[PDB]
Amino acid sequence: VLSFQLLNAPATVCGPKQSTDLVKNKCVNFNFNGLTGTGVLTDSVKKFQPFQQFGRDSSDFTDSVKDPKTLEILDITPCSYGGVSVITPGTNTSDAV
Amino acid sequence: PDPAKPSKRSFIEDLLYNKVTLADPGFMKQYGDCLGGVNARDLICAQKFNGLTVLPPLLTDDMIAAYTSALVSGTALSGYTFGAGAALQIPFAMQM
Ligand SMILES: *[C@@H]1O[C@H](CO)[C@@H](O[C@@H]2O[C@H](CO)[C@@H](O[C@@H]3O[C@H](CO)[C@@H](O)[C@H](O)[C@@H]3O)[C@H](O)[C@H]2NC(C)=O)[C@H](O)[C@H]1NC(C)=O
Ligand SMILES: *[C@@H]1O[C@H](CO)[C@@H](O)[C@H](O)[C@H]1NC(C)=O
Repeated sequence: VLSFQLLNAPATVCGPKQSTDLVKNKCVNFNFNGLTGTGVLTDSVKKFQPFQQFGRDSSDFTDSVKDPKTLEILDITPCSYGGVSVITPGTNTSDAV
Repeated sequence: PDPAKPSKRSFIEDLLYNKVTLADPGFMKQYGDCLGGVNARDLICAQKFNGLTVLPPLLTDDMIAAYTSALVSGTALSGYTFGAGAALQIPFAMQM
């Protein structure tokens, strides 16, 4: 019988997967110790305590994470942040917006 | 309004505006002012992270005060005749 816990404490046993370095200033799909997500990652200055692997929020939305290879905190921000509005003069009128 | 400073508001209106506060004015918050830069996780940036946005009103504060300035000035020059048509000049002592 095998028993294990997931995503509560730093991990010691992981699957057979290889890393593909770090990409910056792009909203991409990352996977940190089995944590799929999407967003931009540029740099982080947040200070936290040890025995931590994820950054939570009041809305349970991830925003920071610790890189297990470089031992430094990162930041997560959604690829879309602002609002966009489009003004049109009507279909018959024209097509420029 | 006092012509000494172009505030476009009267003395009482400034006190009224300063007495009551607002949640978040401006609606001009960019990266660096949200978690893309550095914050203490302000409520406004959390709202925008979930598709919640607040739109500014069509009329600005300065434009609204212009209507009040026109209304008050019109009373001192015509009373209430301008409301039913064109303005009619009259001394204030006789108007009162
Ligand atoms: C695997 O994880 C280990 C920790 O378990 C990491 O060890 C670190 O390896 C890097 C390789 O770049 C070392 O950085 C190097 O250090 C000196 C700085 O003078 C220099 O040789 C290079 O410029 C480079 O920066 C780092 O010191 C080392 N940490 C230690 C020894 O405590 C490692 O990141 C991971 N292995 C990889 C990515 O191959
Ligand atoms: C658009 O233009 C056509 C041109 O004849 C007109 O008949 C039609 O009613 C217009 N459509 C709308 C939705 O106003």
